[PDB]
Amino acid sequence: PKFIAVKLIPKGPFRDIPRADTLFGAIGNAISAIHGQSAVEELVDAFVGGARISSAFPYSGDTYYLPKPLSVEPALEGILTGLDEEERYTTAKRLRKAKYLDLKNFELALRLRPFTIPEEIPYARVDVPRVVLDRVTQDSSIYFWEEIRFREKSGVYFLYSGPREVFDGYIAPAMRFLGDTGIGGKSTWGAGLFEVEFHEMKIDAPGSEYSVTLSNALPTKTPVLWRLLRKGGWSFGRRKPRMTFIAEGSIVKNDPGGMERLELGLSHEVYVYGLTFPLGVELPE
Amino acid sequence: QDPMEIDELTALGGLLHDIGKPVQRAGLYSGDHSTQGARFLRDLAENTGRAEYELLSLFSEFHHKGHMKNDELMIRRIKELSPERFGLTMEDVLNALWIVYEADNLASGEREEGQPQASRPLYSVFNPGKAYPWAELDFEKELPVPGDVFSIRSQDYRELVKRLWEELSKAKLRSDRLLPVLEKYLTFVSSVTSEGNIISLYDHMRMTSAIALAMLRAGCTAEDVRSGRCRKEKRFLLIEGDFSGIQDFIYRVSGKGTLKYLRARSAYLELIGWDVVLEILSRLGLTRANVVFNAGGHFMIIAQNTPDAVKELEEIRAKAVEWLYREFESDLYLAIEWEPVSGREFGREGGKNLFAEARKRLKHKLTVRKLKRFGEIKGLFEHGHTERLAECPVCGRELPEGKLEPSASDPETKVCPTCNRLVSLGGNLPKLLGFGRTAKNDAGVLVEGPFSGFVPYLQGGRPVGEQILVKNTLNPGEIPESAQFVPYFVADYFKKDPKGGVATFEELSMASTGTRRLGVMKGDVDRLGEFFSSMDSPSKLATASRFMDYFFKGYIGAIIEGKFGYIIGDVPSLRDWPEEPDIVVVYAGGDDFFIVGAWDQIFELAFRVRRAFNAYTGGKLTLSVGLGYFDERTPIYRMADVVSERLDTAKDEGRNRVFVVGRSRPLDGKHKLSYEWNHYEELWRTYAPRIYAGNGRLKGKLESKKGLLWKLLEIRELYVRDPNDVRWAYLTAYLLGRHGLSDLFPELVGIDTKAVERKEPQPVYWVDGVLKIVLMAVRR
Amino acid sequence: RFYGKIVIKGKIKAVTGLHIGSQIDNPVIKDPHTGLPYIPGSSLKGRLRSLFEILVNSRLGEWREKYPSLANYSPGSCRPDNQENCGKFFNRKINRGWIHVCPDYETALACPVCRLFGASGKESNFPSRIIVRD
Ligand SMILES: [Zn+2]
Ligand SMILES: [Zn+2]
Repeated sequence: PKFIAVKLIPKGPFRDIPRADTLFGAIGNAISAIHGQSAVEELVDAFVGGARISSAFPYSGDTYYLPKPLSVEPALEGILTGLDEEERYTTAKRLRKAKYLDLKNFELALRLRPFTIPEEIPYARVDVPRVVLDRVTQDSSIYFWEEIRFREKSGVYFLYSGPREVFDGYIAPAMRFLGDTGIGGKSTWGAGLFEVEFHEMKIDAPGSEYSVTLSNALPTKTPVLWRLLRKGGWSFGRRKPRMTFIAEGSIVKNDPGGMERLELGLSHEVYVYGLTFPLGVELPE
Repeated sequence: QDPMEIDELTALGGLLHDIGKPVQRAGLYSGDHSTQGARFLRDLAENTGRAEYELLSLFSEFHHKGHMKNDELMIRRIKELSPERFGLTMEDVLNALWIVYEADNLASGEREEGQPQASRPLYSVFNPGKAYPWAELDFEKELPVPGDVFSIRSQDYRELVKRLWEELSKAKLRSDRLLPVLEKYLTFVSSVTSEGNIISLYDHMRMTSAIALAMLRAGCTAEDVRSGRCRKEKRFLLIEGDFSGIQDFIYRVSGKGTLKYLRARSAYLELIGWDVVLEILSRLGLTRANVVFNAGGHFMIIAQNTPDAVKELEEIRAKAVEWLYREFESDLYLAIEWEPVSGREFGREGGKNLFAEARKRLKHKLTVRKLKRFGEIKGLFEHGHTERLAECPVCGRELPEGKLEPSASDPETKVCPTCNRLVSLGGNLPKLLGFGRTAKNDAGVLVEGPFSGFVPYLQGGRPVGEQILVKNTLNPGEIPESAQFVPYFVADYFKKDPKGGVATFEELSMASTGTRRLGVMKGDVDRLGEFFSSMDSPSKLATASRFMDYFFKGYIGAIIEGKFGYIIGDVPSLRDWPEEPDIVVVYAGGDDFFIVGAWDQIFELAFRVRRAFNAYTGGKLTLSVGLGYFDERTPIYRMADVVSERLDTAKDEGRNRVFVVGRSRPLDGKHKLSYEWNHYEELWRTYAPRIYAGNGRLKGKLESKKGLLWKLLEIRELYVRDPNDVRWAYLTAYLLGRHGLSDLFPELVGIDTKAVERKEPQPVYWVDGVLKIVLMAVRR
Repeated sequence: RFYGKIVIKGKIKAVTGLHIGSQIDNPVIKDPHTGLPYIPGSSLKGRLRSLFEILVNSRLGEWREKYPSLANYSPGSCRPDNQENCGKFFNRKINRGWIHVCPDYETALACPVCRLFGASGKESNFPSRIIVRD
């Protein structure tokens, strides 16, 4: 359907490409700073009974990328029946270990029709060494640090499916606050800062029972095909426990996900996002 | 007298039903291979040894249709023997002669070769036009290279029977004790003397005894062999297991955690796999001949298809997954499937490879199971938030707080229990002959698997356990008789420190010529899944997966020790090859190998291995290798992450190509970062002996030109900003001009019309990989 | 608690030739894609913190009244005795060097260095107030 694409245009490096739960954490910290704690209680109720966001995905000059569905691994041989058998093998494993697809090839994978992978990835994970100096006797003691560096026009976007009144009051003021603070990572070195633009993107998805998630979900029942993403977090200097999420591109059958509340012994409850973002998919046989 | 049971007779009878071939190959008895092998075993009963060899001669005497179409001569032969001496019934011993006879056909296509070739050798499984000489399987004194000599003189065949005569005399008559005897001596012996036979005799007997044991466990009798319902009914069952998440299991650990510790996470992954393989074999009642291969977390077992076996396999898979989830939280997972097959499913029928069709059905069930990673848990997505959960600093385990012991090295750090067990293993590895598999609640259990616990069998200690896993040898020594000898191989080369242990990342970053950097190589064998799908019979899969495993388990350690240099010739080197290289082999599976060490010897080992891999095969299989050069005090999950991103960069392009050094390139799509193997050795024979003399020293009259060779890479970066000869063609002629040396690199000054006509890059673009390696070696 | 963000934008001019270095034998830090150099946010924040900690090390007696957390510090480093925070200004040891980092929220709230640049601490933290972009 029609989604709102929040385009995040980088001012520097990112620590990571932010998952859906560290965007909802960053949005939730932005609302209590701007409005207060009573507006976070309404932000959560608008996503429980309503709107849903996704993980962050890369783009490269108006070429939006989307995760590869997990439906195309069982039936990969069935997709490539019309191909020369001397090169079906190298085409298969190159297509299988790919991570992202653009909008032309993401639509063709939901209907189990043939497709191609991108040739270039719009970012690189870079190992930058830093140093720690003694103030008096300047002894160098290095450590190693990871960053995501983007190309000249590339960046990060995420999707939003919900009512316009909630987007105009909660998500749109949060992304102007989060442009000046960070979006996860060493934000004191200028990492995570970005300029925000708003667009509209359309995905042509088939109608079925089975659907792929474009976000981490924390499923309420057993999924159909999935990839376990095991992450925790950190909330105001308190360590969050590692929860078993589902990855982007995993396949559920009528599963909303569910928003987990962790006591965490903090002034206020900590909600971890965990909700689906379904687009219909055709499974193999 | 001796009480002998029926499955000991079928598993051993199929294991030596073709002992008359090597004996028949020699001229000692001058008779039919069954006639010679019957008299070879009856003469072995007469000599000091067991009484059962008179009973086991029957399998070698009557194992063809021309020998078994009597049905009256068979019975009166058993009456001259006595199964009552061994507790066997008349009906029990007659069944096993038909089980072994029928399994000898499912082992390989039943094609009659009429007169056997006087002495044709074993042709190579990789390149079937070439052939192997007969040699001892020892992993010293020779690399098996398929050559051009196509006939075996009948002298070493007579020396084969002599050396096999006393090895069978000393070993006790059980299944686990005859398999290492027959593997050392009958590996490079062809089974059927013909042209283009690529089945080894050991793997043909190992798979007859596998199928015959799996037929008796299922319960097919003698009249089910004469009639059908053994080849028309699903009786067998291919088990296949696979470990998912190995590179995330070994190579996750932090800046804490030594190489000594990182090397023992690989020894512990090998023991988790053997704990699941040996548990299936014990509960289903099978022997180790059933295990088709076990290489790098991927095993295959030929077993029976009974409702009692499916009930056991469903519980072994269950109990192994609830152990792995509790111990390693969703970082390592074992996927076990089983596809029921039949006798027609082995071999070829109707011009179709029905065995590879039955394996693509099985490989598809592994792929679906890997997309459901812990579905058999029932609490996998349910959450429990008991407080005080702390985290290990070495690996990323999340424990309950309080279960973190103080470590051995630094008592200020608090680590998990299984990183205290694996640092004591890392000090005990240089004096370690193997592991004893015993109960988990036992004294001295140092590491535990999902089913059994393992005690380290030290260099000068006594072994304890119901079955011992002996490392890198096919000789059982100083173990008890009933200790169930399981031999396993591992690539275990490591540079030793002034102590006896494993050298650190400091001592490998030292002793490298030039700069001090750590070299990390990672590679695999390309299109290897296609090559295993060419196999018709399961005896061809037995040969193809075992010669493939011995290059990386057994013959990669001799490549490091400077052996086999006549076949390898001259490779790109920076120094003369030492007697004890500072090279640490971390992991080396069927088609994978991760090796760390000094960067100038990681570089030379990359070409020494590929040039020897080319000789081991017939040129039909190749190697992609990614190379890396790192700071020492870099976390090992990050060294492994970069070279894994370089090994697949060198794989999607042309797949027979090495990734030597980092490279800046243009974005025009005609420029690939990674050299072909024949390309980079040609640039080394061309460009390197002009400017470089070895051992960190430049060539004579090119001393004090250290600044000269960085200019040629500054000229080379003008090509990267903009190709099509903006400025670089005459600036090369200017800097070669003002120094008086123009024999240095004549291909760089004038534009190559041969390069423009094929849209390939200029010869100034490919000289980055030859200069930048020499600039690091002559840094200081 | 939040009120706004004072943003300072300016041009940094290299009057003499600049080196930062990443490890031509000593290459400066560059972008991985375009190949251009820059100045990291870590180098500029870490130099401004280092220059200002030596400024505060010289004025611990005169700034006790304005910044009450500087009464707990004597000028010097804890390097002559391999011991954590006890009296000296350069109290925190990271790996091999000694840095002023306040150990709590309530102490870093009244330090001139750590209310601005931040503090790690144990059982509590103090995040920075400045962001030094690349
Ligand atoms: Zn640990
Ligand atoms: Zn302070």
